[PDB]
Amino acid sequence: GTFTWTLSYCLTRWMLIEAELKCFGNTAVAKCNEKHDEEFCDMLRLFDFNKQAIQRLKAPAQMSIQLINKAVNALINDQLIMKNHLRDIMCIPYCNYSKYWYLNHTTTGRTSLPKCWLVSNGSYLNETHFSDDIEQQADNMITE
Amino acid sequence: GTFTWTLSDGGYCLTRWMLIEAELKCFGNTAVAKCNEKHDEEFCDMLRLFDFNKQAIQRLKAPAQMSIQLINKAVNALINDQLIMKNHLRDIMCIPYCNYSKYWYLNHTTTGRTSLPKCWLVSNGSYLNETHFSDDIEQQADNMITE
Amino acid sequence: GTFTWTLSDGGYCLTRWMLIEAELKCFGNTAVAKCNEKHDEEFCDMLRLFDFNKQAIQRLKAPAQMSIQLINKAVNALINDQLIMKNHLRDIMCIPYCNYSKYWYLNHTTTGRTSLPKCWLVSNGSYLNETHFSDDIEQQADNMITE
Amino acid sequence: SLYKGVYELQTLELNMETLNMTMPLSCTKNNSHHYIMVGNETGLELTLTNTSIINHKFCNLSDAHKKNLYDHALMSIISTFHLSIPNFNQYEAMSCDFNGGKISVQYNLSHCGTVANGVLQTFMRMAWGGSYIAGCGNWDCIMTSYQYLIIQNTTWEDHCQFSRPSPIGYLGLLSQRTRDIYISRRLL
Amino acid sequence: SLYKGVYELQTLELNMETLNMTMPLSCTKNNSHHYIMVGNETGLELTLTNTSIINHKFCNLSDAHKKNLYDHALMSIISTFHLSIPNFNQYEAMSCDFNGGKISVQYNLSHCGTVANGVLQTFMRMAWGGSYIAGCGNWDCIMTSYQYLIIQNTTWEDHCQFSRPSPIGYLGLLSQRTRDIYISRRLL
Amino acid sequence: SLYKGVYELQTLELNMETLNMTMPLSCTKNNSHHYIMVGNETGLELTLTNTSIINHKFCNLSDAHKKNLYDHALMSIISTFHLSIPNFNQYEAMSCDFNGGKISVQYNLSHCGTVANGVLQTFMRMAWGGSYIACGNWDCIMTSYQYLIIQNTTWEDHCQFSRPSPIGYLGLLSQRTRDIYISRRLL
Ligand SMILES: *[C@@H]1O[C@H](CO)[C@@H](O[C@@H]2O[C@H](CO)[C@@H](O[C@@H]3O[C@H](CO[C@H]4O[C@H](CO)[C@@H](O)[C@H](O)[C@@H]4O)[C@@H](O)[C@H](O[C@H]4O[C@H](CO)[C@@H](O)[C@H](O)[C@@H]4O[C@H]4O[C@H](CO)[C@@H](O)[C@H](O)[C@@H]4O)[C@@H]3O)[C@H](O)[C@H]2NC(C)=O)[C@H](O)[C@H]1NC(C)=O
Ligand SMILES: *[C@@H]1O[C@H](CO)[C@@H](O[C@@H]2O[C@H](CO)[C@@H](O[C@@H]3O[C@H](CO[C@H]4O[C@H](CO)[C@@H](O)[C@H](O)[C@@H]4O)[C@@H](O)[C@H](O[C@H]4O[C@H](CO)[C@@H](O)[C@H](O)[C@@H]4O)[C@@H]3O)[C@H](O)[C@H]2NC(C)=O)[C@H](O)[C@H]1NC(C)=O
Ligand SMILES: *[C@@H]1O[C@H](CO[C@@H]2O[C@@H](C)[C@@H](O)[C@@H](O)[C@@H]2O)[C@@H](O[C@@H]2O[C@H](CO)[C@@H](O)[C@H](O)[C@H]2NC(C)=O)[C@H](O)[C@H]1NC(C)=O
Ligand SMILES: *[C@@H]1O[C@H](CO[C@@H]2O[C@@H](C)[C@@H](O)[C@@H](O)[C@@H]2O)[C@@H](O[C@@H]2O[C@H](CO)[C@@H](O)[C@H](O)[C@H]2NC(C)=O)[C@H](O)[C@H]1NC(C)=O
Ligand SMILES: *[C@@H]1O[C@H](CO[C@@H]2O[C@@H](C)[C@@H](O)[C@@H](O)[C@@H]2O)[C@@H](O[C@@H]2O[C@H](CO)[C@@H](O)[C@H](O)[C@H]2NC(C)=O)[C@H](O)[C@H]1NC(C)=O
Ligand SMILES: *[C@@H]1O[C@H](CO)[C@@H](O[C@@H]2O[C@H](CO)[C@@H](O)[C@H](O)[C@H]2NC(C)=O)[C@H](O)[C@H]1NC(C)=O
Ligand SMILES: *[C@@H]1O[C@H](CO)[C@@H](O[C@@H]2O[C@H](CO)[C@@H](O)[C@H](O)[C@H]2NC(C)=O)[C@H](O)[C@H]1NC(C)=O
Ligand SMILES: *[C@@H]1O[C@H](CO)[C@@H](O[C@@H]2O[C@H](CO)[C@@H](O)[C@H](O)[C@H]2NC(C)=O)[C@H](O)[C@H]1NC(C)=O
Ligand SMILES: *[C@@H]1O[C@H](CO)[C@@H](O[C@@H]2O[C@H](CO)[C@@H](O)[C@H](O)[C@H]2NC(C)=O)[C@H](O)[C@H]1NC(C)=O
Ligand SMILES: *[C@@H]1O[C@H](CO)[C@@H](O[C@@H]2O[C@H](CO)[C@@H](O)[C@H](O)[C@H]2NC(C)=O)[C@H](O)[C@H]1NC(C)=O
Ligand SMILES: *[C@@H]1O[C@H](CO)[C@@H](O[C@@H]2O[C@H](CO)[C@@H](O)[C@H](O)[C@H]2NC(C)=O)[C@H](O)[C@H]1NC(C)=O
Ligand SMILES: *[C@@H]1O[C@H](CO)[C@@H](O[C@@H]2O[C@H](CO)[C@@H](O)[C@H](O)[C@H]2NC(C)=O)[C@H](O)[C@H]1NC(C)=O
Ligand SMILES: *[C@@H]1O[C@H](CO)[C@@H](O[C@@H]2O[C@H](CO)[C@@H](O)[C@H](O)[C@H]2NC(C)=O)[C@H](O)[C@H]1NC(C)=O
Ligand SMILES: *[C@@H]1O[C@H](CO)[C@@H](O[C@@H]2O[C@H](CO)[C@@H](O)[C@H](O)[C@H]2NC(C)=O)[C@H](O)[C@H]1NC(C)=O
Ligand SMILES: *[C@@H]1O[C@H](CO)[C@@H](O)[C@H](O)[C@H]1NC(C)=O
Ligand SMILES: *[C@@H]1O[C@H](CO)[C@@H](O)[C@H](O)[C@H]1NC(C)=O
Ligand SMILES: *[C@@H]1O[C@H](CO)[C@@H](O)[C@H](O)[C@H]1NC(C)=O
Ligand SMILES: *[C@@H]1O[C@H](CO)[C@@H](O)[C@H](O)[C@H]1NC(C)=O
Ligand SMILES: *[C@@H]1O[C@H](CO)[C@@H](O)[C@H](O)[C@H]1NC(C)=O
Ligand SMILES: *[C@@H]1O[C@H](CO)[C@@H](O)[C@H](O)[C@H]1NC(C)=O
Ligand SMILES: *[C@@H]1O[C@H](CO)[C@@H](O)[C@H](O)[C@H]1NC(C)=O
Ligand SMILES: *[C@@H]1O[C@H](CO)[C@@H](O)[C@H](O)[C@H]1NC(C)=O
Ligand SMILES: *[C@@H]1O[C@H](CO)[C@@H](O)[C@H](O)[C@H]1NC(C)=O
Ligand SMILES: *[C@@H]1O[C@H](CO)[C@@H](O)[C@H](O)[C@H]1NC(C)=O
Repeated sequence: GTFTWTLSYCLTRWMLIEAELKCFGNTAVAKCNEKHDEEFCDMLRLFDFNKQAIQRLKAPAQMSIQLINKAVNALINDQLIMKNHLRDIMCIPYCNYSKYWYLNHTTTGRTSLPKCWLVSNGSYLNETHFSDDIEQQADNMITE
Repeated sequence: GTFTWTLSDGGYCLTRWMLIEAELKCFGNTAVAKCNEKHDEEFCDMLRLFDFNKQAIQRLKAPAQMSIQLINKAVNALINDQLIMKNHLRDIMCIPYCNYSKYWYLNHTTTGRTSLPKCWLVSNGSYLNETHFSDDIEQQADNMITE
Repeated sequence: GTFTWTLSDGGYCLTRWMLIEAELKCFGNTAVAKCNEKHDEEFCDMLRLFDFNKQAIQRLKAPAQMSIQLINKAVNALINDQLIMKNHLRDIMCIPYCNYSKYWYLNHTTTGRTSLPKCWLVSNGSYLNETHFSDDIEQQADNMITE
Repeated sequence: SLYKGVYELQTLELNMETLNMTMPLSCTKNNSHHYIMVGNETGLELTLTNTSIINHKFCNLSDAHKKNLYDHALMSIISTFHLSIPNFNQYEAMSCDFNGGKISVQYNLSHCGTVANGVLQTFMRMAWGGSYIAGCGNWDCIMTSYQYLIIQNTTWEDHCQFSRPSPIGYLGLLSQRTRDIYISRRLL
Repeated sequence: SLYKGVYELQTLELNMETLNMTMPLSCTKNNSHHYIMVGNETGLELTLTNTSIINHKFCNLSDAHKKNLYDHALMSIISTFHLSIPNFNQYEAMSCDFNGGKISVQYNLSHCGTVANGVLQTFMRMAWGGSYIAGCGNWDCIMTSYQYLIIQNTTWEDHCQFSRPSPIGYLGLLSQRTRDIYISRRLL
Repeated sequence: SLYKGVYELQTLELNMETLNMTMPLSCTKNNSHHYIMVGNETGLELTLTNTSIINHKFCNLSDAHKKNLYDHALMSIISTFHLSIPNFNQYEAMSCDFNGGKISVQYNLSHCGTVANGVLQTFMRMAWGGSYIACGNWDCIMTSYQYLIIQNTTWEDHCQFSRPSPIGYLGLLSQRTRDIYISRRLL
């Protein structure tokens, strides 16, 4: 079924590689409650679930993966991973869930929802490959 | 897969049988139309379950002995089981959760138009105070004025 | 969970091969954009299936013998299985249902803008006439007028 | 038909046959003959009838797997059929040989609330296009005059005379697998 | 209570007991007794207790299926319960009696990550409303003082004395049937 | 890079190593050694090798279940791996060893559309990032290596080639028991 996990947003140093306190506004994270084909929202749900799991639940003496086996469907759309695998096998760009890109105003803090940087042929795509996507995103930003 | 069941009727009305001493409860098109799009709403899932129960009893002839094959097929079409999984996750984590029993909605006194009910979260072996989730009520009022 | 497949080449056009006795037909970006959001659309699911067929024949090398493992993986990504479940549920109760064969859309005479095709419904093993669901056509026309 | 003053009503009709190379397509010849093409070369034939083809209460599934010799797609399709049967508990109803690499399965459909009605349920859900000819109120209490259901491989000809081919039955039933199965042992 | 003047807060409580004819209803009488309505004529009785009823290590489900003298809905619910147990590997723990068509399944619940923990994890979910009475931060290492879990069949009576009926909990467990089973053989 | 004058393009990279405490993480050392970190203390090692370590055709899972000495998370992961293999029908191609709580499994990958192809497809699904070293065809994929060996191991500095990621295991969780053939009538 469709994901439901509530994103109880700010990404800390531990959640990121070579970055420090990337915080997105309410408008950007509100799109994760409706969008279904966004890798970043799924990883946000995964990281929030991991955070709440280590904080709230007592650690067992020996690790078990029953909880992730049960919550995987609530935290993430498995069919997004299926589609990324399908793009991977058919030799076209796909997302490995690592790198994302967004746009911020240089004068205001309002950010878009990050979108994944598609990998292809073992390397990240150039910015010119999907510059049309960036321009369309900025067009929707000025419109919205 | 995503739920697809469509409530039959506009709006939607819960008769007294479907409610614990609350007579007929009718909701207009504004609240019912949210159930087409909203995924994380318990009340819309319960509406689909009750509508499916009504349709099944009135249309399909009852069997000689009860069989639950029909609900076993239609469970993923009528409700978002991930919502139940989330509520279970909050239950084990001691976060407030919904047991699908009680709901609350904001009722406009003059026009009579109501918002989509949200589930009354449960913890400590009881229902929460209104003070704990008053922020949710204020945000719902803010949304319901802003259109 | 939910569908995620995105069509490739900003409207979409069904060629002669994809249609039964009909030339190539193109739907604009506005109509196709509804397929990203709506979940209870049979036509969007069929568009995803046909696009995936086109990509699979185009890109992947043909095997020595046919294998259906690919769709066995990709069925949940390309279509909403619970939509088929709802279709079967309406089938077994003699409610009108869609067998994913015939569709209808509104088409503007001058501009050529079109609404998203809605599936034609069958009951008693025969297509419902244009009169039974004329309310659906008129309300879709109201939506298309509001745009 | 003109609606308002400018909106013309027009209709599509999708051609499912072009999806043959990548999916099975459930089909129907008449009430007592249904087909499932897997590509343009081969397929399955699902017939309801009264005559036996298998006269032994054996089904060499393990030896068939050991020897291979069968088409893997057809094996997976009949596996999806069998695993989709709701509430199956009578092994003696099913029979099969699989000798020489062929495929030949027989379900012995010879009362309300039994194993035969589940087989008919899955049979209709497979050949969804034209199995209705073979009531709505009597759901889960279905019965047919035919005694046997034979699922056997075949080479492909133009069998679709009653209803068009379509993948929807197989794709819809792929989610039914291992959903209503009983437990036969303490460790699955 | 008036929120922002114009609006009024109102509440409704759904009567989920009217969903009896279409789907089963989990319920709780006390920490030691829980029930599952399947229609107004029958149901299952789950009990954590100290006194066993089985006293042998036999679960002849296969002979129970061949005879076919049981209620199919109850057997399907038992299958959903058993398959839903995460990481069940001790076949000796479960022992069941289906003599004369009845249903009687005993789990021997006699430290983190044990079979008793998985059985209790499924038990707390099958009766989701009101089984908590049987430290909420401890999930994986749940262990109750009771020694056995006994699941029997029973004609229905008004057993709901602590918690309301609820279809939720069985509908949740339907989606976790074959998601945590260990492999027991090279071919499934 | 600036778009529409005022907007500026910026990026982030998610650290999928803090998730070890709750999520198995795939990983890669080299083309013949991939890894699945279940926890900081323990993990599974997946090697593609010419040489074998199990010389018999017995897996014998039932006795391992009865003894209950293995680690439950590792057993769950290899169960997810095995049940994810599409169209597994040659049982003789698989052998195992579970002496004293050990976990060892061997798939004999010894042409188009066979059991070795299914095992390899599940292998590159489990270790999604780095298995591409070991495109255009997918319906049958073949490697020069003869055996695929799954074993338990203690966790070390194993991720030398590709970053850790949970996506392979989480993707394979939904695919369990989807393409399994029937081997018994009563099932
Ligand atoms: C599996 O996943 C878990 C997370 O789920 C992960 O644990 C985390 O490890 C990272 C390191 O890899 C820890 O990061 C450090 O965090 C502390 C702050 O501690 C927080 O977390 C602890 C534990 O929960 C809390 O008790 C505490 O209150 C905090 O919440 C930081 O102080 C560390 O900063 C150091 O590194 C920075 C970057 O280089 C430096 O700028 C900084 O100055 C620090 O370095 C200096 O000080 C150190 C401390 O004196 C010293 O050791 C250095 O030599 C240097 O002088 C750092 O960010 C994170 O907290 C852990 N979180 C948890 C929950 O455990 C496991 O590591 C991961 N396991 C595997 C196998 O990788
Ligand atoms: C998602 O996908 C992205 C894109 O593929 C991955 O990002 C890359 O990850 C790989 C593997 O970790 C990186 O490859 C490594 O590059 C190192 C040098 O990087 C710098 O120099 C190269 C040119 O030499 C530049 O192209 C690069 O941008 C950097 O400036 C090498 O030292 C590493 O060596 C390792 O692999 C080689 C074989 O390739 C071995 O011979 C070595 O012994 C050693 O094992 C390695 O080649 C790559 O640089 C990353 N690119 C970027 C820009 O990030 C993500 O890791 C991936 N994420 C997941 C989780 O899947
Ligand atoms: C397999 O089933 C066979 C019977 O299957 C039929 O006959 C076979 C010869 C072959 O043509 C199959 O495709 C047919 O479906 C079993 O054969 C007998 O089994 C009995 C025990 O029940 C044994 O005593 C006999 O020797 C077997 N042979 C004959 C000729 O009767 C066979 O046991 C099953 N198992 C295997 C592993 O083959
Ligand atoms: C459960 O079955 C066992 C095994 O008996 C076999 O399986 C049965 C289901 C049925 O098919 C029998 O015909 C089979 O023989 C029963 O154990 C047997 O009990 C009888 C009577 O005491 C004894 O004479 C046999 O030797 C036993 N066989 C074995 C293998 O132990 C058992 O009785 C059944 N369970 C219960 C609770 O009665
Ligand atoms: C897995 O088991 C086989 C079979 O062992 C026998 O049957 C079992 C069901 C159980 O009752 C065992 O105690 C039995 O011994 C093991 O193969 C056996 O190996 C021993 C030692 O060489 C030999 O004496 C037996 O004859 C073998 N049994 C057979 C039927 O050939 C096998 O070793 C076990 N697997 C592992 C990895 O140890
Ligand atoms: C919200 O409050 C209004 C207030 O009028 C409710 O209106 C009720 O309408 C019914 C007929 O539909 C009357 O019989 C009742 O007497 C009215 N109640 C009151 C208090 O005036 C309306 O039903 C409420 N909405 C919901 C969904 O409960
Ligand atoms: C199986 O379907 C394929 C397409 O998936 C058919 O191939 C097309 O056949 C039409 C016939 O009018 C040709 O115009 C197209 O050029 C063909 N396309 C491709 C990609 O080959 C094929 O004919 C079908 N086969 C059968 C036996 O029905
Ligand atoms: C299919 O099952 C039916 C019974 O459901 C079998 O018919 C029985 O055959 C036995 C043979 O000894 C007779 O004693 C019974 O009287 C028959 N029953 C009925 C209702 O006619 C039938 O033979 C089976 N078919 C196959 C091919 O095995
Ligand atoms: C969906 O149902 C319609 C209506 O029954 C089917 O249309 C029939 O198709 C058959 C096969 O070509 C024709 O012989 C009939 O004359 C058609 N009837 C009508 C009203 O046109 C259609 O085939 C079904 N489609 C699928 C894919 O099952
Ligand atoms: C089982 O549910 C049925 C159907 O919801 C209940 O029958 C209803 O009973 C109420 C009063 O309790 C009547 O007002 C309705 O008209 C009845 N509906 C139907 C369709 O019969 C029944 O009471 C429930 N039984 C138990 C034992 O809980
Ligand atoms: C349930 O299992 C426990 C052990 O887990 C059984 O208790 C053991 O019974 C044997 C019988 O020979 C005694 O030797 C042991 O000392 C007992 N152990 C403990 C810890 O009490 C118990 O009998 C089993 N119950 C049933 C009904 O089979
Ligand atoms: C949801 O939780 C609430 C609060 O714990 C439950 O309310 C109790 O319901 C029983 C039913 O017999 C009453 O006896 C109690 O007095 C109620 N408690 C309170 C504080 O009002 C409710 O039953 C739960 N619902 C479900 C379906 O599990
Ligand atoms: C892996 O499979 C290969 C192929 O079946 C096995 O090699 C065969 O071994 C048998 C028995 O010695 C010989 O008769 C064959 O000629 C061999 N074939 C090949 C192609 O080498 C190999 O032994 C298997 N390995 C294991 C450990 O079971
Ligand atoms: C795989 O698991 C086995 C069993 O746990 C490990 O070997 C054991 O090591 C522990 C260490 O405390 C001993 O207590 C057991 O007696 C050992 N059993 C065996 C099988 O000898 C083995 O080390 C693990 N794998 C690796 C490579 O570490
Ligand atoms: C907002 O833009 C500023 C200025 O470039 C940048 O520092 C910041 O990272 C952006 N916001 C986020 C959430 O990254
Ligand atoms: C930019 O993208 C182009 C188009 O593929 C590519 O040829 C070029 O190498 C890229 N630039 C880099 C990697 O600096
Ligand atoms: C929650 O409620 C339970 C049951 O009444 C009570 O024992 C417990 O102390 C409560 N916990 C907190 C933190 O309020
Ligand atoms: C829609 O109508 C216009 C005008 O009749 C026509 O040119 C166009 O081809 C039609 N398009 C479709 C989708 O049928
Ligand atoms: C069509 O189905 C309806 C609903 O079951 C039924 O009442 C009607 O008799 C059927 N068609 C005819 C006219 O036989
Ligand atoms: C409605 O359907 C019937 C066939 O059931 C047809 O005869 C009739 O002409 C259709 N409506 C109109 C008024 O055309
Ligand atoms: C089924 O396939 C076998 C080979 O596996 C072949 O001999 C047989 O003729 C096929 N069946 C039919 C009816 O064509
Ligand atoms: C729970 O109710 C049952 C009703 O028969 C009763 O026998 C049992 O003793 C009760 N629980 C306890 C432990 O008192
Ligand atoms: C369970 O069902 C059997 C018949 O299958 C019946 O005889 C028995 O009385 C039932 N159990 C109870 C407690 O009524
Ligand atoms: C592994 O994790 C435990 C806590 O779960 C910690 O005490 C221990 O030091 C860690 N060892 C490592 C990082 O290898």
